[PDB]
Amino acid sequence: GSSGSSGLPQVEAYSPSACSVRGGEELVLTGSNFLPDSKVVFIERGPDGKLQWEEEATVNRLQSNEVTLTLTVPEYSNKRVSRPVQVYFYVSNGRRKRSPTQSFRFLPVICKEE
Repeated sequence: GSSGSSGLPQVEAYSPSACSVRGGEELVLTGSNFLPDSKVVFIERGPDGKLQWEEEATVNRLQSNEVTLTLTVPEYSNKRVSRPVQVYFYVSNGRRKRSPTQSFRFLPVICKEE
């Protein structure tokens, strides 16, 4: 065994690229080195300088796998927004090992609805 990897969670791709502030959708995270205990939490930056957001999202283990992470996009603090918000998320694996933050954004539905 050589110095290759450190059992760290990787994120190849993620879809849908974006979603509505409402969420309540099925988000699939493509990658590898995933664990059945890993968690997916979202974060939000404030006009103060520090970010603080605790929102848990349902995780479907049945769909998720060693190289798959399926969860239910959580609800954004502010839903009645006329403008989209840029947010990020990561995966918690272990104590030191973690995943990189992905560039996400919530689009308003008040105007653009299906």
